[PDB]
Amino acid sequence: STGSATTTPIDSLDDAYITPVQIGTPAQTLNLDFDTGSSDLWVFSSETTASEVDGQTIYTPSKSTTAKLLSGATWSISYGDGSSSSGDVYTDTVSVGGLTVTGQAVESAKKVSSSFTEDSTIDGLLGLAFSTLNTVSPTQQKTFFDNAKASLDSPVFTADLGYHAPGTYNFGFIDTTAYTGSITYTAVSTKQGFWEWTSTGYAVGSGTFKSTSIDGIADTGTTLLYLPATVVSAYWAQVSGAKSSSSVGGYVFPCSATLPSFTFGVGSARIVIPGDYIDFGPISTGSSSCFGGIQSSAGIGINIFGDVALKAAFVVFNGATTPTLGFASK
Repeated sequence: STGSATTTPIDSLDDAYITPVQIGTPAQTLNLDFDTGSSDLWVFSSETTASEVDGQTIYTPSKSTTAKLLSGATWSISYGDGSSSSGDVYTDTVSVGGLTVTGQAVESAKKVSSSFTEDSTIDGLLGLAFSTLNTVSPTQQKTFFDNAKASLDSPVFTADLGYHAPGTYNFGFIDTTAYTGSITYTAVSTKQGFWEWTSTGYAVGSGTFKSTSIDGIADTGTTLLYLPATVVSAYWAQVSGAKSSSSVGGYVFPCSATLPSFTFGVGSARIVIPGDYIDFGPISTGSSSCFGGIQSSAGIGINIFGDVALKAAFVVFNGATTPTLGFASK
């Protein structure tokens, strides 16, 4: 089997991408944030505290003839940005782009943190990291991909995120018309539960490529590119007037600037992020200070190849017995 679904930016900045997901019988379609940095499929629901729902579409398990409460199971998650959610668990039928999994754990939120309530466009998350990170207790549950992978034509999914435009998540096949050149594959460590890999270095604009190992994670659920402070300083030094602002929370730059590109290495291959992809717009409405799309990871503990980087590539998440990642230009 295969599946193919369009993923759409939630706003004009590509802050996140939403993909429609069918849950239950009859289907209830919710728009979920596919997140290769986490491993829970959780949704706003009829059980979510009413004051914490503000415009999201909810899953109502009592209206699904295939829903079954997973007795005794609870979940609770905290994300790298400080947000969180928790609740109970059903199993139900879940379909993405024509690919159907029966008995998928659907984690129904009883509580969500304010950042989720305040984003009416995201009805939940669909985790695509390794199932070892799934938070369901006392019996950990499998991700949608893990449940589907034996049925897929090939045990892969691909992320083809758009810049200011829709893109595609495919399951079970590699669309050879969706990228240019060849896909360069690179090793993955699953020791932390992430799609963790080592970039071979970087360049700023038309500058020389610096060969240096940068360990980080491919994370569709993180908006920006978080890299070591040395690399980030080298980038922003090429933008007149850019500076790190402690009060704003990162590098800002004059909105009048033209940003240079940023290149990252995948083996001997090179992925070029155009400068425009690094512009996240005014820090507040009407400001002439703009927020940068490349930021320091120093306060995180891990480098994160988020959407800024991934949207410049066609990305293969190869879930073979020994997983690997593939990157192509497009």
